[PDB]
Amino acid sequence: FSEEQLNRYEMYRRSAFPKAAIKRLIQSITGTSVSQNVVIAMSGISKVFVGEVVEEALDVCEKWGEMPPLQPKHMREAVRRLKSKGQIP
Amino acid sequence: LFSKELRCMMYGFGDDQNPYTESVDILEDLVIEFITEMTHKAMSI
Repeated sequence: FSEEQLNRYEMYRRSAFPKAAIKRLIQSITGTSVSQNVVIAMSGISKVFVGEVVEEALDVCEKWGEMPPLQPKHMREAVRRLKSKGQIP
Repeated sequence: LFSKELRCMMYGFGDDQNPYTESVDILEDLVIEFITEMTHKAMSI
């Protein structure tokens, strides 16, 4: 395999949102504080969301005859399709 | 809030090794909109 496949996987494997921001974002909405578990669970679900948007945009960019990096027009178009398929809120 | 983690995350999912900044931020806003929605919906259930 290539250095890139390897490095693309590493990134995938450990990419993750900082707990601090996830927690301040959530608590600043419930007023009450929140648990360790809630923050980790919320991070796992958000990573999957991110995953579905990038994977869907990559598809749009591929079908519009373009090449990565993903452009803004790809993200928003992807978001519209995901909503139609009703797979993202 | 989370631009670097989001950049490695987008790369780990198939985007160019070095994504565009305007894209990283749109994504951020969407993640934020997303967490806010789950939260509010979890508060109910």
